[PDB]
Parts: sequence; structure tokens; C-alpha cells
Amino acid sequence: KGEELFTGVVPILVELDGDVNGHKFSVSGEGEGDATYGKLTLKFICTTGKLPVPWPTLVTTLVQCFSRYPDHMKRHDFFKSAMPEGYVQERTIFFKDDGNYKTRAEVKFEGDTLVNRIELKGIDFKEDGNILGHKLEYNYNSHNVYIMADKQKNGIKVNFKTRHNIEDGSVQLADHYQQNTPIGDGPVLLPDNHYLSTQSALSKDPNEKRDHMVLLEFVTAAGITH
Repeated sequence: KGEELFTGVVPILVELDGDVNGHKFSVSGEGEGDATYGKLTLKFICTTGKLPVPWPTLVTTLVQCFSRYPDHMKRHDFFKSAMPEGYVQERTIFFKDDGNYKTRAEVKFEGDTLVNRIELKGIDFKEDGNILGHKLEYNYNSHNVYIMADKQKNGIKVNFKTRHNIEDGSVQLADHYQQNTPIGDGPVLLPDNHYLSTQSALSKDPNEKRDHMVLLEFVTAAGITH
């Protein structure tokens, strides 16, 4: 089934076009995922010049099919069940005391490659805020991503809050409301309530002159213990 497309290392391509407060930008990413280990590594380039928002604000937007679901809970993996035809992933991301991003993405195979194509619009960012002020540290926290079935849409609803460290030691929150729906017309696995536990490290390629982000990320599904 879909899960079987993820037993090995799979190439990943990400393409994003964005507008935040009228600042236009594009990002292209390349790397690889190994869902067997819940692992991905990606390098993202801002192909339009300087990225006009902090890189950490784009991490969640820029392939949850690479999560590792433990044996006991493999039936809860909607993301892989929708493959290869894929899924639409939509979000609104509300930065507390600040603006919001609205995103629409299609995640699917194109040949051997797992592709994430995204459009992002951001509005209502404050000139005195942390986002347009570039006050976010270049680091990334560990989160819980809550997933539930959305039987009316034959998909899932996802909700979580990310924590973005600010230079002064405050923490800027981003509330994510997400939904995913299959692209194909065939049945999917709909899960029961569960979560993904995430960890990410951000780095740079010291040789790269372009504005960019290297992401190493590990994600494991989990649920209330029994």
C-alpha cells in the first residue's frame, strides 16, 4: 500500500511561492527522507534573494509522510496511505500578537520523488513585531502535533503550537490549524486521535552564499499509553 513506498530513502523536492505583507519570495528545497527512521534532511534556498521572514517561520510549511509510526500504530498513518496520489495540506498559522500565514500545498510522488508544492500568503504582520523584525533565533523546538480524523472530508484535522525562541528570551508562539485531504479517489486510512513528537535542528552550509536553511528533523508518532 502507500506505506511500502517509504521503506527506503526517498528523494524530496519542495517548491514554495510566498507573499508576506507584499514581500514576494520563492524557496526551493532538496533532500531525502527515510521514514523507517522518521528522518529527513533538507536544504532550502531562497531563490529570489534575501528571505523576507525568518527561516524558522517556514519550517512547518516546507512532508509528514516521513514520520515514523511504530508497529503498533501503523494503521493511524493517513499520510502514507494517501500515497502515491498524495494529499492536499492546508493551514492557517496564527503568530500570537502578530500576523498569519495561509498555506495550500500538494504532497505527492512525481516519479520517484516526493514533492511538496506550496503557496503561502501572510498578512497582518506588525512592523514592530518579531517576524518582520527578524528577532527569532535560528533554532527550533520540539513539538507535539495532534491528529484526528475528519470523516466528513475523508481526511485528517491537525492542530499544534510551535515555540520560536526570541533573542531576548521570550517565546513567540504560532498556532497551526491544519487539514489534509486525499488527492486520489480511493480509500485512505483514517486514524484515531494521536500525535507526532517532533525534533528539528537548523544549520547552514558554510560554503553557501545564498540565503538558505539546512533542516534535520526526526518525527515519531505516539498515543496515550495503554
